[PDB]
Amino acid sequence: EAVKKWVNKIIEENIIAVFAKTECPYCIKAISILKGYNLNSHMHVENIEKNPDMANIQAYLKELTGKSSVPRIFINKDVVGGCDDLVKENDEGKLKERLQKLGLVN
Ligand SMILES: [Cs+]
Ligand SMILES: [Cs+]
Ligand SMILES: [Cs+]
Ligand SMILES: [Cs+]
Ligand SMILES: [Cs+]
Ligand SMILES: [Cs+]
Ligand SMILES: [Cs+]
Repeated sequence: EAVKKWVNKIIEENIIAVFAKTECPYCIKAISILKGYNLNSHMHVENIEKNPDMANIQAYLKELTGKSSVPRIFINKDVVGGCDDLVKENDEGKLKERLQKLGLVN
């Protein structure tokens, strides 16, 4: 219960929520893509490796998204997925549409 409530708070209190780990190139790439949209004011990055309950967190993220791997990316509580998913959305215009509907980009 405690771990799920903690993850839920991160997802629900930040429009852009990224679960990451230490020295994680696709985490770094995904976060940098998001910051390139000037999203930092509404972003939260949680390093779940530096956490005693990493496995519980990962299992819950898999229950929510289908994968336990990081990065795990949510936008307004909707599942984006990993960095490859973000790259697909970015390249195909979906990421910008998402952010426009939230008022985060013009
Ligand atoms: Cs920037
Ligand atoms: Cs951009
Ligand atoms: Cs931030
Ligand atoms: Cs532990
Ligand atoms: Cs939503
Ligand atoms: Cs783009
Ligand atoms: Cs706005």
